[PDB]
Amino acid sequence: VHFAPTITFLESPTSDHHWCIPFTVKGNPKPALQWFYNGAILNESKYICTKIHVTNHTEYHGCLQLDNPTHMNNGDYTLIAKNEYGKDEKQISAHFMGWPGID
Repeated sequence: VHFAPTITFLESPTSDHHWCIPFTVKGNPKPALQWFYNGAILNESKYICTKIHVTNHTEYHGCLQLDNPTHMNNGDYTLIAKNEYGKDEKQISAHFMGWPGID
C-alpha cells in the first residue's frame, strides 16, 4: 500500500565522460556518414556513434560521440560523407586521454 519515505541508499558520486568530434555536412539527399579510424572502417556501436544534433535543410551539424574513451581511442578520424551525386572526405586528429605514466 501507501507508506512514509525511506532513503535506503545514497552514495558518493560516480562519473561519465562524453567526447564529441564536431562536424558540419551538406548534401541533398542527406549524406550517408561513414567514419574511419587510422585507415580502418569505424563500425558504430553503443560506445561510439554519429549523432546529428542540429538540422537546417541541407546543413547538418553533429558529432561522432565517444563515451568514456581512453588513450586507446587517440588517433586520426576520417569522415566520408556520401551522396547519390558525390562524396567528400575530411580527417581530424583526436586525443582523448594521455598515455598511462611510466616510472
